[PDB]
Amino acid sequence: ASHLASIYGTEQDKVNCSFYYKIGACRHGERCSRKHVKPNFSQTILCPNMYKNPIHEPNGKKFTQRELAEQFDAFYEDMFCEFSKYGEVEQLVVCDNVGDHLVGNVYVRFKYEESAQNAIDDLNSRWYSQRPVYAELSPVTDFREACCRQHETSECQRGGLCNFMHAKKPSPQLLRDLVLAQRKYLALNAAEE
Amino acid sequence: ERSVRSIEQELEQLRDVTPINQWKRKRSLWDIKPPGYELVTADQAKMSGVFPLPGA
RNA sequence: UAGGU
Ligand SMILES: [Zn+2]
Ligand SMILES: [Zn+2]
Repeated sequence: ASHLASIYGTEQDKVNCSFYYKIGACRHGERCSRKHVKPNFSQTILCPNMYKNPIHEPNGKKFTQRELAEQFDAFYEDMFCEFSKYGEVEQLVVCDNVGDHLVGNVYVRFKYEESAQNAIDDLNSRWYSQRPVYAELSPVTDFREACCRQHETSECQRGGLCNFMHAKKPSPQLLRDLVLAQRKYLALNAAEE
Repeated sequence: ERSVRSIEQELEQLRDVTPINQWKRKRSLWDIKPPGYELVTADQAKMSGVFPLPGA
């Protein structure tokens, strides 16, 4: 009785699409019967189909577990470094799903909303791996509410077609080196004043 | 002011770390265009329909 | 138009 109950953003909210509100991507896309409110201000950006997992191509299964780990680290490093030039990157999430709406999705949460807007304004005129990058503001805020639970512990029985994020995590060595590298870069852009 | 105090404090503990803007990136796939698209901008390529998202 | 409040 401490507060009023609500249903906004939930699967009981039959007007707004719960999946687009939490995951930033819906299998129905622009033809969805439920509302996809696209934010004008956000800290998180979306680059759909940015990560092409080699295992989903010809000769994909020609790689060792070490080679696949070094390859994804190269991609996560290539993503984090380039996005850092727009602002402080709080979190970088890469989706390993196979559904059309989530395959290779790269979400980037910046610290300031202006850094996110400057990113999509510049990215939408750039290229990555011989493909033009699509960039837009995403309503995703808490990635815990968008990730699949049964994929964290063991594997999800829905597989790559899960409508929740199957985030591919990079090596902890690379993630730690990236956070320390960004703090130094941000500290160095502070001694100027 | 403790701002310049904490800044030089953070910098000194991160002496053996490279800033992110310096990091040598071998095989960076950014700004790489497919053959023949040197004069096509990313906006013109998306509107051409040759590069659709998997949803479409 | 769902499995996730
Ligand atoms: Zn939807
Ligand atoms: Zn799942």
